[PDB]
Amino acid sequence: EGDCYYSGGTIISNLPFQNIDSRAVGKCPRYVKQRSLLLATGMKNVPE
Amino acid sequence: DKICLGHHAVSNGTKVNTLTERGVEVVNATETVERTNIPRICSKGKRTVDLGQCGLLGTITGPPQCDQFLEFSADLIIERREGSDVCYPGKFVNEEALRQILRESGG
Amino acid sequence: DIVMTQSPLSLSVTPGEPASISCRSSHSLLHLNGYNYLDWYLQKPGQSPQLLIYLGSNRASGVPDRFSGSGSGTDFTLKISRVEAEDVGIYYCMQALRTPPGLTFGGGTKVDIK
Amino acid sequence: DIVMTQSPLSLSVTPGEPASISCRSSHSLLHLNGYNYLDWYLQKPGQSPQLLIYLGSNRASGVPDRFSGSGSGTDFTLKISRVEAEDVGIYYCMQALRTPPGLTFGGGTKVDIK
Amino acid sequence: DIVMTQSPLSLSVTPGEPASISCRSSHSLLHLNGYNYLDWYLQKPGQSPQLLIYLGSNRASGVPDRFSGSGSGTDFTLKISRVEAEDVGIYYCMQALRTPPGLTFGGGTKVDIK
Amino acid sequence: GAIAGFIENGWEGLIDGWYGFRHQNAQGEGTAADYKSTQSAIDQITGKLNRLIEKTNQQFELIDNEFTEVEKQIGNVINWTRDSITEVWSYNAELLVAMENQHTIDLADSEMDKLYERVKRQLRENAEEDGTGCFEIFHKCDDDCMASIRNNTYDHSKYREEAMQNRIQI
Amino acid sequence: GAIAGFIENGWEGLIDGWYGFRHQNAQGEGTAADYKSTQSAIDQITGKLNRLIEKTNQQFELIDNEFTEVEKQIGNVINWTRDSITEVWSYNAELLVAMENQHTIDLADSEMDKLYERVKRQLRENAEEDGTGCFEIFHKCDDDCMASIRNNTYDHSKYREEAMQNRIQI
Amino acid sequence: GAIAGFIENGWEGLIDGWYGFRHQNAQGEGTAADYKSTQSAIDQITGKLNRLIEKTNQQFELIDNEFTEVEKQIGNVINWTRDSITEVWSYNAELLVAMENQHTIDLADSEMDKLYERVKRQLRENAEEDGTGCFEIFHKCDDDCMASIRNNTYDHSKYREEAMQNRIQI
Amino acid sequence: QLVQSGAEVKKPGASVKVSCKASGYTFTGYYLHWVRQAPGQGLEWMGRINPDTGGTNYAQKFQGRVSMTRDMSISTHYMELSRLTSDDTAVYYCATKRGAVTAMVYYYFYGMDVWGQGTTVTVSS
Amino acid sequence: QLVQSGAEVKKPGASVKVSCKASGYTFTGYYLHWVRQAPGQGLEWMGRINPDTGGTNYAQKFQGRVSMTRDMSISTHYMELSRLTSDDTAVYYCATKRGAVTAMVYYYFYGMDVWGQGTTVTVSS
Amino acid sequence: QLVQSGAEVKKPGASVKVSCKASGYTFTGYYLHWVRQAPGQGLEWMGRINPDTGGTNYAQKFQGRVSMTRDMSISTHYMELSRLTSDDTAVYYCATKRGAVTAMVYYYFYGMDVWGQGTTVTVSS
Ligand SMILES: *[C@@H]1O[C@H](CO)[C@@H](O)[C@H](O)[C@H]1NC(C)=O
Ligand SMILES: *[C@@H]1O[C@H](CO)[C@@H](O)[C@H](O)[C@H]1NC(C)=O
Ligand SMILES: *[C@@H]1O[C@H](CO)[C@@H](O)[C@H](O)[C@H]1NC(C)=O
Ligand SMILES: *[C@@H]1O[C@H](CO)[C@@H](O)[C@H](O)[C@H]1NC(C)=O
Ligand SMILES: *[C@@H]1O[C@H](CO)[C@@H](O)[C@H](O)[C@H]1NC(C)=O
Ligand SMILES: *[C@@H]1O[C@H](CO)[C@@H](O)[C@H](O)[C@H]1NC(C)=O
Ligand SMILES: *[C@@H]1O[C@H](CO)[C@@H](O)[C@H](O)[C@H]1NC(C)=O
Ligand SMILES: *[C@@H]1O[C@H](CO)[C@@H](O)[C@H](O)[C@H]1NC(C)=O
Ligand SMILES: *[C@@H]1O[C@H](CO)[C@@H](O)[C@H](O)[C@H]1NC(C)=O
Repeated sequence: EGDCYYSGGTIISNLPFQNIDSRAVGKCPRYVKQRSLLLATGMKNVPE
Repeated sequence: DKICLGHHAVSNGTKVNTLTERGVEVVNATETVERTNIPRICSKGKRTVDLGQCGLLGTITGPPQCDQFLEFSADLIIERREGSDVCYPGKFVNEEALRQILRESGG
Repeated sequence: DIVMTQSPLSLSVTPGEPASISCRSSHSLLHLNGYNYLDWYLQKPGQSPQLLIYLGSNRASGVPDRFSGSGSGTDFTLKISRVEAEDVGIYYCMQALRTPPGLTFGGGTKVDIK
Repeated sequence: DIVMTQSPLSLSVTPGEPASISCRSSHSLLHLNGYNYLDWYLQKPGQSPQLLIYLGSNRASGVPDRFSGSGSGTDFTLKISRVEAEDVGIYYCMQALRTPPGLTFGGGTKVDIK
Repeated sequence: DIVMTQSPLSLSVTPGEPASISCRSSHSLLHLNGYNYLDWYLQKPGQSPQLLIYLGSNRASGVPDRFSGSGSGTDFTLKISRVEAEDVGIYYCMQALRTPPGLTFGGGTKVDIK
Repeated sequence: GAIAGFIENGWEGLIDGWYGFRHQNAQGEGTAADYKSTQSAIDQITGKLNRLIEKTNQQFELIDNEFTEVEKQIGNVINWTRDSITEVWSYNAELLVAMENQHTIDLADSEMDKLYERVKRQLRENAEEDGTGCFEIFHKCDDDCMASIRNNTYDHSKYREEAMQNRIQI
Repeated sequence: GAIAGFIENGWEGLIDGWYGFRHQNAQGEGTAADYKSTQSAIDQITGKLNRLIEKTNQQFELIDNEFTEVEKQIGNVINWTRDSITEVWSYNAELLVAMENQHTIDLADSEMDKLYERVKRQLRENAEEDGTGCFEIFHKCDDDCMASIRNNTYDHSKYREEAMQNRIQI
Repeated sequence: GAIAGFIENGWEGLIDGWYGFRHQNAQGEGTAADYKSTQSAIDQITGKLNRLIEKTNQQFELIDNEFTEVEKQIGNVINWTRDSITEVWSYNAELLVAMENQHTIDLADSEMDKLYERVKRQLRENAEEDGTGCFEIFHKCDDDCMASIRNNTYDHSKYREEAMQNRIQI
Repeated sequence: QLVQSGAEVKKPGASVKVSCKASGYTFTGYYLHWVRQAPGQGLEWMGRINPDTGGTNYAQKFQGRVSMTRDMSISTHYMELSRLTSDDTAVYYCATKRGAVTAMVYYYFYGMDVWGQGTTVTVSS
Repeated sequence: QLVQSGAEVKKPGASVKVSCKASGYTFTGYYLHWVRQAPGQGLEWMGRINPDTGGTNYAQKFQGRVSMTRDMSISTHYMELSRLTSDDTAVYYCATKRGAVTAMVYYYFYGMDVWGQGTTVTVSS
Repeated sequence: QLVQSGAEVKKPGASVKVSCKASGYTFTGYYLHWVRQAPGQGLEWMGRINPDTGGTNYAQKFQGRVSMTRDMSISTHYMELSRLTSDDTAVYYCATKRGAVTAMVYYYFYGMDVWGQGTTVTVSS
């Protein structure tokens, strides 16, 4: 089951941003120009 | 006779960017930008018409390659590159306004 | 609107041969924290449901090592290494990705001794 | 550019019959916190102005219960339940919604004994 | 990609007449905090480089008052009020505006006694 | 040797929780985890992450054509508009991720602070702060006494007359 | 019975202010409000709300037509552009409201904290923290003494020799 | 006269740093600066300012014409789209500058707080807080003793038996 | 462990209220879920309540006619389902998270671990 | 209560400076407003000053030729109006908020409650 | 002041590792830079390391084949350059910020003030 198509396949993900095609149609994630945007899920690391 | 309070740490963490600093070591991180896709038109639960050698505007006029699409019905129309609209040479007038009509038409 | 579809909808088993129950999702169950929000339940006739796997792959407290969980994304399988006579009943899969839609259950899979 | 327009621009009253002064705004005087920024003033001849109503409907400290304030949005009315001989003078309405435009006053309403 | 271009690429000087070395940038070296990120260096033959000016106009610690720095934006000049015999060697300009591009040096300017 | 707390560094031996304790008395050492402060930190991050996995309901359709190219003046208005909007969503994505990294780091740093003044108001006059994230208890606190600070059942008046002789006089 | 402070819960009997005091001595109980901390919290919220009631000066005119429909290829570029911009202003509205709800909650929680270390540095060595948001005064503080903590006129050296006998010795 | 700290006002005599100390003993007065807290505050602001001087790589070309005007219906779609995007970048600029002014003010206010609890845990039981940002040392601390608080080499156990006689008894 | 109330027989149009006493909980900040199982059919999630605040999240099917409350002094949860029909004949389970588990992955679990014994509700005439 | 300075007679081109001593204020974080009333005409708001910081907000009519300062040690406010004309003949009021009012709605009031006695300024030849 | 390691002769394909002992640093939160000077050519910036965290920033020319580490207990920095060629014959300098300077403008300086003596590295056969 897909919902967001482009000329090379289908984007199926829970991520809110994508960097595959500008012209993806349907109910798609927002196209950004960056290819990596890391979101911190933990605390700041201070090693021993 | 003492009691301490501390937080956990790992040997090597992930570097993320912050508002005032680039490359802060956090313990864990995740990716927010999608780069991998599924290289098929996965369309379960829909009514998909695959035109192929036929063009979208040809089904109005009916060349020989569009004989089985003259009264088609679809929830999702897939146009291919090798599809042609005409058999005798010629073209439509305001062809891109007509293509946006039949893409949205449902049949 | 995540729709859970279970299979093979019934499974006659032999006490000593493995079994496998699959439950495929409509949308992706993988959160941003890297966990697949799928729970495997067993409800015996007359009792409350029992939790078996709680995040796609992690076994619960009072569950033996017969029950295993694998899968990621939309396709998931419950796996039993060997079946005993105490492993009959109905197996439900349950997703818990987003709460303002809600939590939904699978259809169920009756497992009886053949 | 909020413009205050007062009415009836003069009001001959009788000591024992009620009176009513209206002051309508150009833009809405209702803030996001739910209050209407309109103040009612009375200036006697020779004295400083006296505050009567300070947020559209709330009476000040040394003001009797004769003076009442109602209205919301752009249309506002001052209301006197009964007029005494000490209630003559000029009545100004004043809005205080946004300060980088500024605070502006009404034209005034002379009230004399008929 | 900031490219530093120095001039006059060689300078024969007289011990008692002033000298001037210019180094013009490709992009603007003026940060948002109001400082021009340009450093002036002197490397004698056989020794480590010596810092002379560290933010376009500010003299370092062990530098005499002969060496002066001026300029803003893209065009910069090093200025010597009078030249001694200990002021020979190669003069490099170095920008430090953005580090993910990196720090880059100028071509150099040989200064010898005429 | 000696033990230090969260002010100096973080422990790589804490694996069942984010925040924890570490005591040192006559019976030996010990290390426990804090389940109420770890769960409170994770409940704010997956709640932050639940805000980002909700997809739009606005359907965008096709206005260009990859096979037969559109007219050039309308093919440049579409191309100029799509690059304008792409600058907005590339700015908002990079701003939101960098802003929520400052909030994630700061919320997990305030949960360790909230655990620190919770123990500090438990040990009212029976302990002194070391300066590295530890408390110097001035009475003989055994392994079930150290459990009482951990589970918020400490009573300071039981040891108040004993720990005050060790502070102002000795 | 006993009284607790802001750490446990909030009082539903405070109606003339946001933050306030509650004392308990030999004369009885009492409840007052703090006008300087309530006004400081409200002055930051209506100043925050004054930022949102300022309207744009950019006039947008009509490019479609509700009665006689425009040409279809220019009727789809207008419709695709207007839905793109609508996604931006629906994202920015939901982001700004959710961000200023975190700031409103946190600024009113730091005004209660600022009132707490103001009283704590007034009662220097004459009082001890209970742990629920209250101070245990170790001298006989009557109804005008309790007024002196409220209006920042407390002098700790007047009761320092009396309240120190009750702490380290008794 | 008397000296006050950061709670009351800020010193106009501090010119080589952002944060500093000011002592008062028998030898006289003195004023120094703190280089480790000033550098930590400036390293977060130029790192904040390094985020804003990075220019886009998206090249925008010309679609209108200043000399020979375009067709009127395509000249209004371009004009309506460019004013829509201009509202977005005028909102995002005014939001980002106002948000990073709240962060700049608050980060420099927390560096002064972090310098305050660093000295407070150094002077463990030998000093008391005045309430204006100063510490009342209860032992004879000369000009090299005052240097030891400044450079984090203070040992509280050297003066603990002397400064405790001056607090609880005298 | 959870202990529910006994069986109840109701009429179409009345309201049923079920009890669930969470005995032995020192966190009380987890999520407690009410699910439903008609005889013959499968499990059916009704809603979820937060014992810290009281914030509820019902299903869209059970929206409007379900009110869930709690009384944290006696540690007892409630669920009231108004405007009953014959298809509300089912067994009503309350479930929540177990707690005192020493795994790191268990912090990211918000479902149902420990369950009640069930409450049979019959609606007929 | 506010007490202003006496009457002043000036010439066109000079500058007038009015005083306003706020006696009895323990908050000193309210807003003090200067308004104006020409003989025959109505009230006219000039500006507003913050005694905590010194941030002023003048009207667009009185922008450029009005400077308002204060001296919080003696608790005295000032207002200087340069380049006088004949139409600056008026009575100058300083007003502010009263304080010590036990209403919740009074915290959202930023206008004028307590007023000064007025200062008559005459500009002629 | 900085003191580097002695000269080293290597072969094409090996890896060179240079030492730099920062003796007398009480801040240890500045930036330490490694630059390079081939015989005849000019200076060439390699990278920059943070002794607090370990975050490195190499040049695009030296990206992939440079690893910079430090050991803050003995206060010693390292730089390892793998897959050597003949054009890596140069003198390797480590430089950093001086510190204990009483100017306000010196806080906004992130370049090179105090330098090492240099390390001659020769790659031949
Ligand atoms: C980080 O997250 C992943 C997936 O959520 C998990 O497998 C891993 O254990 C976590 N921790 C580290 C240190 O990678
Ligand atoms: C909330 O605001 C409204 C209008 O601003 C006011 O009438 C009401 O008293 C306030 N408080 C509550 C508890 O509703
Ligand atoms: C402000 O910054 C400028 C340039 O960065 C500098 O010249 C000036 O000394 C700084 N301080 C003040 C008080 O202007
Ligand atoms: C618009 O951009 C696309 C790239 O996605 C390009 O293929 C196309 O030729 C462009 N159209 C015009 C008219 O330049
Ligand atoms: C807390 O720990 C102490 C010592 O282990 C124990 O006696 C007490 O019952 C515990 N209380 C709770 C509520 O767990
Ligand atoms: C554009 O959208 C409007 C809805 O507001 C619709 O009425 C109109 O038909 C649409 N135009 C085209 C060309 O589809
Ligand atoms: C503070 O309160 C005390 C006791 O009520 C009183 O004596 C004193 O005058 C008050 N001071 C001020 C400034 O209000
Ligand atoms: C579009 O706006 C420009 C102003 O930059 C104006 O000169 C031009 O005439 C406008 N075009 C139309 C069609 O109104
Ligand atoms: C700190 O200062 C004291 C007194 O000036 C001095 O004896 C000591 O050596 C200093 N320590 C450091 C690390 O600078």
